[PDB]
Amino acid sequence: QVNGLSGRIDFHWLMLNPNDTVTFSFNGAFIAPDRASFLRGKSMGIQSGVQVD
Amino acid sequence: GLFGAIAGFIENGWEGLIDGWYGFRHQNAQGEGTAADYKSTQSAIDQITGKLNRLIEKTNQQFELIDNEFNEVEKQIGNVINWTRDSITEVWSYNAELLVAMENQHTIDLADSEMDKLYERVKRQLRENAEEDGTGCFEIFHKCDDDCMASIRNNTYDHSKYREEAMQNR
Ligand SMILES: *[C@@H]1O[C@H](CO)[C@@H](O)[C@H](O)[C@H]1NC(C)=O
Repeated sequence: QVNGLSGRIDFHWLMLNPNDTVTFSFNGAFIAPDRASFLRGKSMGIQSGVQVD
Repeated sequence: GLFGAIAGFIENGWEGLIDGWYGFRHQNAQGEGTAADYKSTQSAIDQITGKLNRLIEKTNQQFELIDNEFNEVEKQIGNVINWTRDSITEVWSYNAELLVAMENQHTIDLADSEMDKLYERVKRQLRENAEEDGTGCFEIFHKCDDDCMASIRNNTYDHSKYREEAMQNR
């Protein structure tokens, strides 16, 4: 049990090229998406345990 | 050093000198007087600050994150990453230590060099009007006062005027 549940939901991802088509076929047990995401530009990403300034 | 002027035949330096780096110290009839030489000082200084300018600046090249501190990565790729980073870190440590060691060697030998260049400048101003001490002094033979000395330290010294006396006093 994890948070009192024994189920799991695991996530997969792929980058669809512009002017491409993704196609799902499914029989069940599928956690469907509602919104594709797009990247805005450039950024940095860090891991820390101190405050911003 | 390589030139044997600083810590060579010049026994030591002058803690009292705070005007520049290298200088003159004379003891004539009108008492002792000492003051610094600006051209050599500004030469050595401009060179050492040239080294600093070449060193003190940073690359624009940006590195991303390839691992994770909170949630460790897969074991094999993590050991390859740590192996690569350790090898690079080793390389940069070697490059740094070698760089600093050689920049210090060269710096020291360069100040030594500028000293030898000043001594050999004056030695050629006083063509036959002086004799080589051996401890970086110039035994003049004619009666050089506190104004003829200031004509040395401006290189305005004419050796032909005072040649007769110093020659005869050989
Ligand atoms: C992608 O391009 C091809 C040919 O260039 C076209 O047949 C297809 O319909 C395009 N896809 C979209 C989503 O417009």
